[PDB]
Amino acid sequence: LTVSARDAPTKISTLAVKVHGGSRYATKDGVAHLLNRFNFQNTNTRSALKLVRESELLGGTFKSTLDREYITLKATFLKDDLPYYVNALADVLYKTAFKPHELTESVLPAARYDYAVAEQCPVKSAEDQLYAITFRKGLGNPLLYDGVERVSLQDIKDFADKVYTKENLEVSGENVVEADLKRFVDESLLSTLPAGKSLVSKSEPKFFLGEENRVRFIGDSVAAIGIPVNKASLAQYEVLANYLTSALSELSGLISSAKLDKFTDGGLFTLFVRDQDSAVVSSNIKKIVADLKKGKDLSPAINYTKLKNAVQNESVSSPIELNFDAVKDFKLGKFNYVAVGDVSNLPYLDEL
Amino acid sequence: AYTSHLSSKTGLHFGRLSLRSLTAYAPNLMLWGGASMLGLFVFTEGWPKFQDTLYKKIPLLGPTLEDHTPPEDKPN
Repeated sequence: LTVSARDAPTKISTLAVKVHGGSRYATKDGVAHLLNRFNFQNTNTRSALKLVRESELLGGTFKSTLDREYITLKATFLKDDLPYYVNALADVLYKTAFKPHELTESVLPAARYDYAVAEQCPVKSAEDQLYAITFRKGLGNPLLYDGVERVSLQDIKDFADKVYTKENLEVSGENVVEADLKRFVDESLLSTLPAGKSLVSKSEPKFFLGEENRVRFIGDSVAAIGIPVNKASLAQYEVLANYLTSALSELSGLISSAKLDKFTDGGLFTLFVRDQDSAVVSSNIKKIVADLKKGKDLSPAINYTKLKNAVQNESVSSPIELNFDAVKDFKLGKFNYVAVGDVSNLPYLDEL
Repeated sequence: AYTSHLSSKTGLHFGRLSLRSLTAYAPNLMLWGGASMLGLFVFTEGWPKFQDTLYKKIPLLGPTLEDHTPPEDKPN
């Protein structure tokens, strides 16, 4: 429980609670997605209907998002309704009801919809397959529930009171004064949570290099390469991402997307080329890796990546202050590969 | 300031309707009552009891309904 807020002379505030409860820490896979779709539901005091209706009358919006590390519980409101939304987030963190009748009626159709939507895009399948072949059972659990390993309600309850502990979470927000937020987080039921162990471990999560996965998929074809990066070499790969998907290169017309996912311990630099034809995916990814295996100079992209990382670390509550000035060049070594779609007309890892 | 609750209370209802329904409906419903009474006013003009009682007490449309037949020219 670290309360970290800041002030501004505006009208609309947000209060967020971040727990370390993504699919990095899921016991069975898809449990964190069920908890994330499970979050803003029936409390033991009031309903999921009474909370939504009286908060709409009070003028705010609840949300709960899920990525690989955190579960984010966000609440956006008008500025003079801070203690009600603090008490609402504390209510929903402490005493959710966990009923099977709402597990089957409301949680599982939303999970099935979110899984079908994330399946029908051919680039998210390549991204989580790239995670699953880079990190085996650390960060490489799948993000969404899909009915492979059957998740009960008791597993969700066990994971929920494993992860919803006081040392694990921290509370941030925009446009709230720190004194009233620290006074409302106490005199509450967010302070009376079980003071369990914090779940993050800080040594690097044991990656695997030189591995390939080939996924068969009808539709449009992608080819993705992925480099697990350390904590020291995070700046060079961030400069590489903002250099590759930018107009400084001649490789921006080939690469459809390229991004570095950052964490506490290390990160993963991923690169997707997507097309509807597949000989263009083969020739494009062959040109991309055959030009990246020679040495690229990355110092022209430094000011541009300082801009892009300022504007992307604008509204996040986890700012990593990278230096970006020990960066001079890049030469690709070994890299994981995943090819999704028309898989017989796509090159293998020996061909690249 | 800081509002810690919601200071609001239920209305007067019977499930299907409420008082806010009838309050906003009642001028058009009294107009519908007037239109219904006008409709059967025009539908029962040939009824002789309502004809001689009400439909000649109208000021200027009155003498058009009666027609002045002398009493020594009707069969009954």
